[PDB]
Amino acid sequence: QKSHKNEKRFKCDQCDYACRQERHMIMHKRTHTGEKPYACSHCDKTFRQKQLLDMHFKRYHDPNFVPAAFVCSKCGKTFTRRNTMARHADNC
DNA sequence: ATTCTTGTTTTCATATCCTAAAATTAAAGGGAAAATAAACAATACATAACAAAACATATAAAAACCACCTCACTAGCGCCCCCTGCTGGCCTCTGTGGGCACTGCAA
Ligand SMILES: [Zn+2]
Ligand SMILES: [Zn+2]
Ligand SMILES: [Zn+2]
Repeated sequence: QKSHKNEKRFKCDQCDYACRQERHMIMHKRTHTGEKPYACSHCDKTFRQKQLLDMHFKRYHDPNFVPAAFVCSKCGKTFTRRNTMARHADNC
């Protein structure tokens, strides 16, 4: 098992992607064989993956969405994604 | 005158006594061979005395037998680690389970 320890332990039958964890195999499988049994309580949307889209539910319906400012350096403009702040800060 | 009894001496007679010669017979004397007895001497048997041998008692002299002591062996039970292996938690290092943020792709 030291061969399999901290490696791509679980192969996928349909495609050659591999993940270390089983949970990843169940989520990966649902994309190939569409089950999407997770459903926002306020809209029609049916989600494949777990509570990240339950976070969809939360935010799409909660007026307390509160987008984290995440202010940069001197210019100070706000962006919703970390990679954007790092790239624009490198030359700001 | 004649006849008849009775008493007393005489004398034969017949048994007895005495006497002496024979014969004889038993005593008695002597010669001699047995012969019992007796005096003395020798042998054998029995009794008594002396000396020695045999028997019985005491004593002690090795000596044998029995009982006690003692110096070991034989059992005995702890005693004390000691070593070795399993066992039952214990804990921490990998490793089993999972939530979730993150990204690359292609709309
Ligand atoms: Zn697959
Ligand atoms: Zn919703
Ligand atoms: Zn800036």
